[PDB]
Amino acid sequence: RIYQCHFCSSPCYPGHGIMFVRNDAKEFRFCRSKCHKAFKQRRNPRKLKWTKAFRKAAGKELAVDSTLTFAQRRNVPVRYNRELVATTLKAMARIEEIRQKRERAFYKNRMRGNKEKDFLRDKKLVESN
Amino acid sequence: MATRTQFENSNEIGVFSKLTNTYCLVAVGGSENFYSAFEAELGDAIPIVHTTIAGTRIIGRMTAGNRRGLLVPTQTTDQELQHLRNSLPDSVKIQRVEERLSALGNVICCNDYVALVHPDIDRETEELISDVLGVEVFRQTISGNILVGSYCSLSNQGGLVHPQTSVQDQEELSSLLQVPLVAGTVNRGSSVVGAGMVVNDYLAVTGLDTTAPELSVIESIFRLQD
Amino acid sequence: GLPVGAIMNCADNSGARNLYIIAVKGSGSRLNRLPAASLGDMVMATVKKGKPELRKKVMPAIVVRQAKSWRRRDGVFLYFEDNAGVIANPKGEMKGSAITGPVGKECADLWPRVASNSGVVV
Amino acid sequence: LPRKRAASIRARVKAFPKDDRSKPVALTSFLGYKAGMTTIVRDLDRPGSKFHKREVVEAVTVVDTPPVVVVGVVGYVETPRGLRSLTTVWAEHLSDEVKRRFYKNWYKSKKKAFTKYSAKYAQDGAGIERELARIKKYASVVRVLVHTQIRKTPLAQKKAHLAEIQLNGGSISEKVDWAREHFEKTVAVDSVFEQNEMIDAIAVTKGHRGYHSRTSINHKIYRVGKGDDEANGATSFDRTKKTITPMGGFVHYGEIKNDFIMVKGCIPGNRKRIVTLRKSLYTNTSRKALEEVSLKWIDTASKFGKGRFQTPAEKHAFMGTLKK
RNA sequence: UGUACAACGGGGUAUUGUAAGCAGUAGAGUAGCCUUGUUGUUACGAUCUGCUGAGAUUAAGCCUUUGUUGUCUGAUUUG
RNA sequence: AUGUUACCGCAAUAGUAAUUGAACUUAGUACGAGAGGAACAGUUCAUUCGGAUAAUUGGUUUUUGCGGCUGUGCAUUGCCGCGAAGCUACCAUCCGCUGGAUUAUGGCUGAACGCCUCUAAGUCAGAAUCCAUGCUAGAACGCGGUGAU
Ligand SMILES: [Zn+2]
Repeated sequence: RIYQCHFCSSPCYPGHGIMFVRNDAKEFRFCRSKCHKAFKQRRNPRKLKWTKAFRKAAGKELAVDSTLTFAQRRNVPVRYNRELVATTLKAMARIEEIRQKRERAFYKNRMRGNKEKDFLRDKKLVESN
Repeated sequence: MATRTQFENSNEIGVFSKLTNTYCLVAVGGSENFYSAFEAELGDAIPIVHTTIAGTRIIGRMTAGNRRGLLVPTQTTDQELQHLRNSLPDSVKIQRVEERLSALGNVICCNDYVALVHPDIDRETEELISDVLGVEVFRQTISGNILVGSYCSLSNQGGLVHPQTSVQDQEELSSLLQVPLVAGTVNRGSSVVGAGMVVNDYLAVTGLDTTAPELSVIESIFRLQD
Repeated sequence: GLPVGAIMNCADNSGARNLYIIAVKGSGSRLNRLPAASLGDMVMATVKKGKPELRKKVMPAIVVRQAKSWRRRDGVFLYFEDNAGVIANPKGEMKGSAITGPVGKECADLWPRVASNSGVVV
Repeated sequence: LPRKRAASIRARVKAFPKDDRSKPVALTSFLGYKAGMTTIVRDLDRPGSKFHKREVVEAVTVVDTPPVVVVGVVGYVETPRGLRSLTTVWAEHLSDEVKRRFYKNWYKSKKKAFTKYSAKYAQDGAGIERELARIKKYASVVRVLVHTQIRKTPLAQKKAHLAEIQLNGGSISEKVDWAREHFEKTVAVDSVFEQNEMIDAIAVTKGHRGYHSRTSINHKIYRVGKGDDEANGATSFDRTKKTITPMGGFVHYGEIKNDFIMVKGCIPGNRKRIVTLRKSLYTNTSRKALEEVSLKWIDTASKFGKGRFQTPAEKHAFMGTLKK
């Protein structure tokens, strides 16, 4: 079972990271001791630029996609269907492709506007003289 | 009908086992003597399921359910959870509970109609009990004890409480239950009656050290003889 | 995580505040080492503050919170917020009716009665 | 024991397992090169243990397995003074790795190693076939001469290693004929070793004290991984298409594009080291021997730092796009 | 005189945590200017935001290299 | 050093062989009126020892790797944030409870002597004793096979 890092949002694995449990039984997994010591100092990941609290709070990547509707922890279990398994495998591969495509094309929106503002700003370095 | 049973040189029964009308949950640890003991009792009528809950032999305190539903905590792994879903039929509902505490057999005691809960449970689990189990929910302490399952054993036959329960408290609580109550000892003086024994509407299973007066109490209030 | 001479919390509702361990039951014998308690360990512990009836008397107590990161069998390193123990008999039958705070999974697997009085497991 | 250093860095096999002549003719050991260590998730199937049907995480050691090739045989006859080889038999075409092994100054030698031996197949084989029939006739026990495909390995030494292997199949004549067909051809461990095999490891440990021959026994093989598999790091649970190679590769070693053996526990010696994998000297039946393990997940992250991904596709999927 | 070696270069992996510099109305406020404001705006303004998981390290005992470039030799001993 | 050289080996010989406990089951049975309660096997962990090991956990030296601090030429690694690599650690992990013949000693059944007895027949345990097996080293003046000259 893959969990996220509490401080990175990075996938936590067996053997990887430290868990802290408060008195209210809330488990917090950290992928590394940088995350763990950052939590020890009571720091905000919204302050640290590299972690995904800042990046999903900032708008570098898209954060809501219609591809995200498929990944969710389900508390009611489903009986075993072998025939749904390969369809879910194809779904995971295809949806990860579509997510990377939408993320790259979302970054493709960012780089075009600097051309426009560089045009508008190098007009200011010409038209004054 | 009351059968003394032992698990790994321990008289505790509801710790390692979970008994409803329609199924039984057993641990995988130690030996198949305790499982064959229930096979002698229950047999082919209801499915008896070996399980762990987040890698535990302790499952009756971890789980709280009726004939219609079964509630499992957050830490239940989905391999175990899929094995429980493939194990138990469509008539039994299974759902993980996202809440602070994990132990459910201490915190929720129920039958097919009425559940007593931890009076300081969150409201979401108080929703989910009456949703899945289809039972009536009451915030209540048995003699001021906030763990309601280990200190009070329930079925649709009747109920059994620990001996520190006042008779005023027994009537106060049996008005909510509409099934009778007896202050009872189990396993030679152990007040923990919910983990010391399990019961459903045709069977009560307890430890070896549950004495014959205690067995007469259980056989009377849960009507083990027809 | 706790050697001999360690103050730990009291998570049952008996009335003690803190439990001071003076001996560890079932520890090895090596020169200059300390008998170290951990999760799922019954040790002799004395009550420092609380009711004086529980004070000035040692009691056996099982540790439910450790706060030092151990290696569980499934891959995880994890530790509680603090150190905590609950006092009981040598038979493992609890004194407290309800044990507050999170109780360790190995400790509740070890003792059936502690799990019978456990409210919060992990 | 007095701690004097090892004689050769390739440690000697002083004892081999017992000859069963009712089994087909097959090897008894192997020489590989240890790449490194990682961590494996699997389920424990041990009734009597509380950890039965429970996820365990286990340290393993992986040895790179290039396919080994047979170039000769050696028959030993019994004397009242001990074992003695009456002769050794070579094949004709031997690599520059092996001809390098005989030489100290290969870079400036005229490379004259087995020239006139190649004239012994210029004939019909009369002396050679006389010797094969002699080892059929005499020489009760048979050892084969094998060397590794060290050019298929990230080792900087182009000089491969030669070793003897006692051949515990049946029929000395069929043994030497088996080796006769297997001259200059290859043998993989898949025909020799298998899954769940309790093996012993013979290796020279890490010098710094150290550099001593050590035989650590009873290690269950966990994966006989094939070189052509791109799902080397995969399981029926771990459906990623990934190799056994770590993220960034094995530290100070390189990679494994070859076959490999992932075996339980630890092992004497370091990385880049020649290690003999021998099958057990007896049929262990301890239930630690009989266990048919079933893996779940393979760590393939970086040990060059605190790793946080398994595949780089996972890395790009989490981190998204970059400025570069 | 070769999948040869080596100096670079490149790619991979990991470390640290947004480089320098540009822009601002974002900035607690102080003066300044009138068009005395229903954000009127111009100067100082620790800092903040976007360019920017950016910038820096990366084997000295990490891995790889269809790219470049140079290289290949003397002294002693034996039948 | 034994014409040389190189590899693969053999083995005269030297040493070396893991301590202690409890968890299921055999069991709530044999047994015992009960009280209570076995053991041989078959599984599971612990202690201790020995040997390895860095995947991970933790410590540690050389870091002068990244970012940052405090100054007056300096801070005995100036400090700190976050980290490598190596060494090391039941602080982390893995593997190793090798088999027979025996001495003293403790016994059984059991006559010789109608009681009696470890002995006369036979036999159980038990020393660092002896052998086997495995491991480590290899006669530097032990040996063999094989290459080219
Ligand atoms: Zn993290």
